[PDB]
Amino acid sequence: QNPMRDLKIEKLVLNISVGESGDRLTRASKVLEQLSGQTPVQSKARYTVRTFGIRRNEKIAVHVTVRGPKAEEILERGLKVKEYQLRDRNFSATGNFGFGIDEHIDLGIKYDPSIGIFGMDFYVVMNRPGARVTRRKRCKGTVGNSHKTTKEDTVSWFKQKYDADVLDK
Amino acid sequence: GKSHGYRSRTRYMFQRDFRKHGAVHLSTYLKVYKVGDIVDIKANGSIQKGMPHKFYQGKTGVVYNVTKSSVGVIINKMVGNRYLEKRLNLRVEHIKHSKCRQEFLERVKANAAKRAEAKAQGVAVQLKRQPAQPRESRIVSTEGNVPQTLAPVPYETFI
Amino acid sequence: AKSKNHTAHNQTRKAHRNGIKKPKTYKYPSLKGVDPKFRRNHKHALHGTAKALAAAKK
Amino acid sequence: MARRPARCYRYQKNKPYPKSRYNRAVPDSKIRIYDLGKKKATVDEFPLCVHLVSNELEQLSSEALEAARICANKYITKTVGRDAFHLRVRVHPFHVLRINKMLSCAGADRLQQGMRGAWGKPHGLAARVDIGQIIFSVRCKDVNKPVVIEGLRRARYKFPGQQKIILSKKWGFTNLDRPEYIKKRDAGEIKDDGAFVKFLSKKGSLEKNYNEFPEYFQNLSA
Amino acid sequence: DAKSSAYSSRFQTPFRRRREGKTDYYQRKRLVTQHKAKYNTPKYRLVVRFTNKDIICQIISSTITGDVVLAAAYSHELPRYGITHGLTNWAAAYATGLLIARRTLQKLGLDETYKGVEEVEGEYELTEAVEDGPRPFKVFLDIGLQRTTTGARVFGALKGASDGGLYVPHSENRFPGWDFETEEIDPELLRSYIFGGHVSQYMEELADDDEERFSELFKGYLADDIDADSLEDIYTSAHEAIRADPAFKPTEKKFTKEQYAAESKKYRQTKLSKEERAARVAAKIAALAGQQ
RNA sequence: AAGCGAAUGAUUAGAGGUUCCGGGGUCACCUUGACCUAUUCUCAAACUUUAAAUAUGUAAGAAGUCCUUGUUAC
RNA sequence: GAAAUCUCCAGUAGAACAAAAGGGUAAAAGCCCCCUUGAUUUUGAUUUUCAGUGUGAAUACAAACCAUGAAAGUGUGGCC
RNA sequence: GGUUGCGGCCAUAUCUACCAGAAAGCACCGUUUCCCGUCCGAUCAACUGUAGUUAAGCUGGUAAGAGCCUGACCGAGUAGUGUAGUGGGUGACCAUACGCGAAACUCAGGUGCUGCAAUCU
Repeated sequence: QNPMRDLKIEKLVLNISVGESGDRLTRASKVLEQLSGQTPVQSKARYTVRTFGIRRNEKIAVHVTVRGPKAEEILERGLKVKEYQLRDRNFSATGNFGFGIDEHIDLGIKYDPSIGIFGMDFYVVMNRPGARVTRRKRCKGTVGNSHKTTKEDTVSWFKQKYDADVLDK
Repeated sequence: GKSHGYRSRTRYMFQRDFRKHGAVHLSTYLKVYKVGDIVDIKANGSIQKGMPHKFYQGKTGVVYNVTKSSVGVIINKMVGNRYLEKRLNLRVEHIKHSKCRQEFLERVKANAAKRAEAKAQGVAVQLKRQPAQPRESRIVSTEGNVPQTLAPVPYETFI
Repeated sequence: AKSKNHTAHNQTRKAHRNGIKKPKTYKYPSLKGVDPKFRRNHKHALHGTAKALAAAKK
Repeated sequence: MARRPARCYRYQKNKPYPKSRYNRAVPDSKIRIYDLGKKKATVDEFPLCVHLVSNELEQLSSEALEAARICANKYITKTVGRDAFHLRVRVHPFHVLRINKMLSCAGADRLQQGMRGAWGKPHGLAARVDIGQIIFSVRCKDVNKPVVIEGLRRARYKFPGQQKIILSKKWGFTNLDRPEYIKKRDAGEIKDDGAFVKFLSKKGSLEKNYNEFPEYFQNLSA
Repeated sequence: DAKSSAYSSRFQTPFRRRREGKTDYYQRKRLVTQHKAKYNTPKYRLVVRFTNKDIICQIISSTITGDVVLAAAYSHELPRYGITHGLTNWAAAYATGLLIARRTLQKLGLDETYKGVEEVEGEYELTEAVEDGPRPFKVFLDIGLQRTTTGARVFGALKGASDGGLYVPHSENRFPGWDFETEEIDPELLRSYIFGGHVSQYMEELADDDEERFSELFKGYLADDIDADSLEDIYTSAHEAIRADPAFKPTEKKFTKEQYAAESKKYRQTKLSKEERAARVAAKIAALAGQQ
């Protein structure tokens, strides 16, 4: 066929939407750093609601993105939380897919006291070679309709990979 | 109270034409303006530095000064019972070459050509522009063109 | 009490009575407002041209 | 506070003054219903069309529009049935009329400053009409022409100015005359759209035209 | 998705060269504009473009009709002067900047003076005007859309032009080896970059580390069997040659343009005329409505 | 003036298309809560693509055109 | 969860630009970041209000000294 | 004639779907010691044109395609309008005379051209 058109991981984004800020976020920051090997960034709330205890610039969430083999290894190391078995949904109309989990500290690293226990959201970014064409500074362009990723294309890659299956309901 | 600000009643004068918004096409910055050139001021609303007053929109005048990014234009303004010499310091994108001037130039070159040609042969070349003279006589034949008659139409409401 | 506030009636008829005249421009218009760097040199150009002409004119 | 006579607002003396974000406290129109009768009829059911057309340039109050609407509808419905016709009010009262309210009590000169600050408050709505502009349109079958004539010649009494009833040559509310409409509808060029019809365009994507007017292309292959 | 007619009707397309993304028109305004008291003097631009596997340098002056080129140096022309591989590295970008710089100086007849730097120690030295002589030719670096960064190839071509006797305005904030703890550019480090010093040590490091990468990459160096310590010699052999004959000898240009036009013509698609378009719609209507 | 099957604001009517951000009737069940698509009627001083008539600026030369070389610290 | 954070797609601007409205703006005049103080000096010229007076505001410069940028340039307060 | 770098006019160039592309280039693409930047070499910076690919970008073709452009003795001399009348009409407004003259609509065609330089079976 064509080795270039082959579908591949682009990045995995790993966010925790927290109500508050403080030592909880310090611990939640340094659980992500030890998870992915790189520090996350604290995304800030752009609006106040008085119902979530959120102010602007409060840094009420931490998310990190990982790409490459480290992203590769972390992906299956989260899907085995639910055993490489997923939903017909969670697959976007673009191909990007994601799931959610609730623990990492004693999952794949050595536990220590004063770490906290946090839930968090996986999200997989999934595209094909030629993704600089939409991101390069000069001659920035758009991927073609034949090159666009879609739901039924990532699920097939999800079948050929991880020996996984969909729709466990 | 009544407002007579610098940009009153310019809601449309300082528009940008439909699908002509955004950056100014660069040839205006590459035009060359010499003192004495006759230019006309179509204000461009995209850039607001060195803007002409709304009176000078569509006004034509000679260029008296040429500056780093601007030109000095002399416009004549009717102030009561007489005209005044107004001197404007306008950015180069608010002005453009009047093409009325160059049309006169091309005729001037033509007249010199017609004179130099008239030197050898063809005296009385009539350099003067004649007004549109009434058409001279002619013969209108009727082949394939027998005049078809025409009568006023009856009135129908049509609606 | 109240009266007319503003009126342009007869203003144009008045303006033309003594005519509307152009400012009757001149050869060599005034060099005021033109760039000081340009004028600072135009002097020296005229100074040289006069000295050259006088040298030619003996 | 009572309504002023319509003679005071008959003529188009002012520029259009609609409800807008300048004009927030306008009263609602008295006419709310513009289509009456069997308004879901296909266009083939009602070939005849008769119009009530203004011959003057004036303003028709919303109350006049409502009152004539009631009059025409009641007469036609009683004579030929509710579903034998489709009556459409073509004109909409967007022009806001303004009123300067004068106190009519003794000693009013003390409480009211006459013409100072006389910008009238919004009073009602009117429709600006021009010469030759259609006021009402009625589509029905050729049968009930006299009945709708009387219904339309009974709505006129409720309209200021002089209006005329003219039967139209166009098929229903379409823009095209009877014979060439029949030309198209015979050649499958016409599709019903509830109260009006869609016409086949000689322009556009051939697949969409084919999907939407299959009968035309079938008749072309026969 | 399936944009409304209204949107595509009110759509103002940008300039064509912004639609394709190649030209930044916000900067080009303030590059090609001229002090209006300099009526017709061209404002020459040093356009340096870094495509994959080639470098483009060209002195460009803007006219009403468009842009005219004085002399263009590319990096597929260095092989004439000794540099064979690495036609994109920092040192090669310096080489092609020197190439265009000397090319213009010999084009405009200023080559006899404005030798730039004879010995090249890689220091920040502008071309000072020679007294009682024509001023140095002044060109402005139009990088394009390339991001400015400390120690980049696009500023390598700047330093090559500055060393070529051509007066490019610049400072050391972008030259490799710039210090943040002081206002002192590192002379040795930048001289290394002129002569492949950032490449030679990498070559040697991979030589003494492994062999697969030293073979998969750098095989061109291994194909002609040259050392990383020999990079300075071949680069100096380039620099001296460019100073000698920058006259821009073109290629042989075989298979002349008549054949070039004919060959490309036979393979490029043609736009169907009106009648055959009507034929392909009158047939299409019968095929898509043929009892379908 | 024209125009809203063009933007913004309004507006009348019918037609065709649903997510677990509610079927209100059998857990995905024929099942009325929408918006979108295509039409349709009527509009706008503080809406507009387009756009008059009238009124309006300049030019129609000897203080100009062309050829040659002279000054400048620009 | 309608609405907390993230990702992708469509997005001619339907946002933001301190505050009224109107105009202007898309590798920006918007958002985020780095560096600063030109929101400086000497006066003059000019446009608007106009008596072609003032005040106010603004425009282009010159001579300086600076800022910033890699530079072109931009900057004599706030996009107008 | 194709391509690239810089462009001019800035949709006849845009948009949507499909398809094609011989060589050359472009691009995607390959790797993190140094320059450099981010949370992430994705962007950006550096390095080799080396493993390849036209999949995509890009170029060109197709669409009774939308859009855009031009034209029409197409609407329509229509609406509107300047001037005039001791013209009409209670008026609102209308017609006439001398002039100017649309817009939507209908239809037809078209769907980038070009400048500099370099390069290409």
